[PDB]
Amino acid sequence: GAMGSMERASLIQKAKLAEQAERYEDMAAFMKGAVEKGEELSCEERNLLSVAYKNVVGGQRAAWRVLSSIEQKSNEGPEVREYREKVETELQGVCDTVLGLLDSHLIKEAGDAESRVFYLKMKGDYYRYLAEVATDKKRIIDSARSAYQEAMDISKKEMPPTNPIRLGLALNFSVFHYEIANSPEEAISLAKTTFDEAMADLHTLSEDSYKDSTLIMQLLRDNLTLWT
Amino acid sequence: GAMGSMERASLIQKAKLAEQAERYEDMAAFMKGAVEKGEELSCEERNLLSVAYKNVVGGQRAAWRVLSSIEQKSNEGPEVREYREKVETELQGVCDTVLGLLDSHLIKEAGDAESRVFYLKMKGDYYRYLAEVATDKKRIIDSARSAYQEAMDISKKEMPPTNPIRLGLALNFSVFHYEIANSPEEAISLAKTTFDEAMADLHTLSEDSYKDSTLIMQLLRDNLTLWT
Amino acid sequence: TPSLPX
Amino acid sequence: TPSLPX
Ligand SMILES: *N1CCC[C@H]1C(c1ccccc1)c1ccccc1
Ligand SMILES: *N1CCC[C@H]1C(c1ccccc1)c1ccccc1
Ligand SMILES: [Cl-]
Ligand SMILES: [Cl-]
Ligand SMILES: [Mg+2]
Ligand SMILES: [Mg+2]
Ligand code: NA
Ligand code: NA
Ligand code: NA
Ligand code: NA
Ligand code: NA
Ligand code: NA
Ligand code: NA
Ligand code: NA
Repeated sequence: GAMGSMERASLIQKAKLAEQAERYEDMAAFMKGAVEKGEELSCEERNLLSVAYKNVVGGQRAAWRVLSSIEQKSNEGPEVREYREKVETELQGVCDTVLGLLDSHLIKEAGDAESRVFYLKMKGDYYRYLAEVATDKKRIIDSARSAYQEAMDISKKEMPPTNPIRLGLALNFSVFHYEIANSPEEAISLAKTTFDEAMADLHTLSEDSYKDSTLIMQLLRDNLTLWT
Repeated sequence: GAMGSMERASLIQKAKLAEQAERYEDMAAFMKGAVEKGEELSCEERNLLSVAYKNVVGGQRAAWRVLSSIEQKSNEGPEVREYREKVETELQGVCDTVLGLLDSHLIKEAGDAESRVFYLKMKGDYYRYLAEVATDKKRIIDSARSAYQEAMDISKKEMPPTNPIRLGLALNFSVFHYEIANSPEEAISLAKTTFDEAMADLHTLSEDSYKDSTLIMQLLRDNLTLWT
Repeated sequence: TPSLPX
Repeated sequence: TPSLPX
């Protein structure tokens, strides 16, 4: 694409600069260019990819929620609907872009459990964002579920219960159950079992790993408190 | 442009929606479309134009400052300079866009003191932002000064000393003196005389106007405290 | 519900 | 120095 002439290392370097400047659209374009070099991503590079697109779609989703709320209140001219549709289409485009990167060809080249779970968790997230605005909706929801489920199966087989990627996967799959699948009891069960199994494995961890895991465990507990 | 097919009223309506969604790039594009309909802007519409582009360039300037600081620390490969230049060019492009709207043809059609001072203050601001990154620099600085000065001359002739537009003009012209023109004593004098002349005119104001004026007066005082 | 930031 | 917001 437009990053095709820039060195892989320079794209990564500029993605890190863009993050420091809170220029997340730039950051995402740089990381897209880096992915499209065809090489697998390191752990740090996977995090950069995730941070970049998470922040881009996060702004879009928050905008979409504001406009949809106005649109709904208006139903109790076409401008509100039109502009909501404009944001929604740009949001779907970014989701399609990320899902395209995962399908071409990050996932199929990810053989290590940590990278494969990482990308499958991302796939579930971005189908979940598509589901938030969908009204093919059932197929989109099942795509999110299938991606999360494959990631869960690998993570439970290959990674300790305190692993941050596994914990973050479980947190977001539980949110999917609660917010998308209308399965609040499944969400609660998943978050509780995840929290309890990580608690029992904390004793194996260094101080630094302890901090990483307990941070995510607290977010699991926060949601359980909200849900119960 | 790309907004040429949308009604003026719809552009204004969507600019207000974009502000609520904190989508300031959209907001600016909508207000650009509205300006390019050729009609003069109301007071509320002038504020929408200002809010939109202020937020867009504000993000660019903050990004530019982050990258320039890194670039400077690096001087004690080309990626840092390149990316700083990328942001700087996009920043200059938005400044050129706003200045083009003012020159074509907002300023020449502004006959009322409040609208004319408003646009000339904007002209000074956006030349000031160009000066922040300039290394024609003297001509850019004098363009900012000339625009601010014409606005000052009109505001002192046509508007009470508590008028928010006049106060905001004086605040930003004083910042220009301190940060751009290397004239800290002129900045301090201007802010002090502005504060004192507004204080003496507060007794004429309603409760609501009192609040508007004293809010800006407090920012004048904040800068004087920083400067002394 | 809040999801996993970053 | 802080300028006039908005
Ligand atoms: N957000 C910042 C770092 C990556 C990302 C999540 C995450 C991504 C993919 C799979 C699981 C989690 C994360 C990872 C570790 C710690 C906090 C957040
Ligand atoms: N930022 C929000 C409203 C307009 C703008 C400034 C301002 C613009 C142009 C000339 C003078 C001031 C403003 C105006 C009134 C109150 C606060 C800020
Ligand atoms: Cl629209
Ligand atoms: Cl660049
Ligand atoms: Mg129950
Ligand atoms: Mg002195
Ligand atoms: Na290369
Ligand atoms: Na309308
Ligand atoms: Na749609
Ligand atoms: Na393992
Ligand atoms: Na019309
Ligand atoms: Na380099
Ligand atoms: Na330049
Ligand atoms: Na007057």
